Amino acid sequence: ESHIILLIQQGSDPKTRIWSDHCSLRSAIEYIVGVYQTNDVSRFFNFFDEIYDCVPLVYDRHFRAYIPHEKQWLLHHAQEYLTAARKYDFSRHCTDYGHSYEWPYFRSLR
Amino acid sequence: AESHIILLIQQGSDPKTRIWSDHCSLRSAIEYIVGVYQTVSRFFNFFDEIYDCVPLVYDRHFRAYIPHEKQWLLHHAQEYLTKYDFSRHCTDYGHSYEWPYFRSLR
Repeated sequence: ESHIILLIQQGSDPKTRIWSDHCSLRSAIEYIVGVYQTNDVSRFFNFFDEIYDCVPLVYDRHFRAYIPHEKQWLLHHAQEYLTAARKYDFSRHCTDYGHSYEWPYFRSLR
Repeated sequence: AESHIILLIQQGSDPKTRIWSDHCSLRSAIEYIVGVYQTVSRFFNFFDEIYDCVPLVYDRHFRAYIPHEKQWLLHHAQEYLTKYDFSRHCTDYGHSYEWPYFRSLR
């Protein structure tokens, strides 16, 4: 029952907003990396830092609520993900579910 | 203040139509979702055509967002009343730096 939502805003204009939901932290990291690869590591963190706003929300099983984190929180996890391995399109793999009907919170209400 | 509401919106079946709005009060979220409709029995059909809408309501103590079903925003929009540009007034802030949670840890 892991669920992570990324509130992404590409530029200073809120018109560029898009959100992604994933079933695990690895899926969230693989998503944002796959977004950068729609066109190096250090150049990737250049791309990540250029994102105007990106606040992750992680779901808590017991409290049944989403914990907000800073943009730096996803930086640290993405950093250690890339160590163990050895126009941008933000809709690429931007969801592991078809509808919020499938999210862990809404399934528990049945 | 410490009141924040996030609307996770997906217009069509394709997740490319995803957009999220954040507001400082429940009234602002309702006024926003009404403002996008006008860009009144047809308002029900507009809101029902939205493929997915998850309101996230912030709790000041627990410092977490409470997920709600789409009907929770519909019912509050109904009380307020007694193609579409979902970017119109879609934020009461300029950055999440101004949100109540991120102001709380200062």
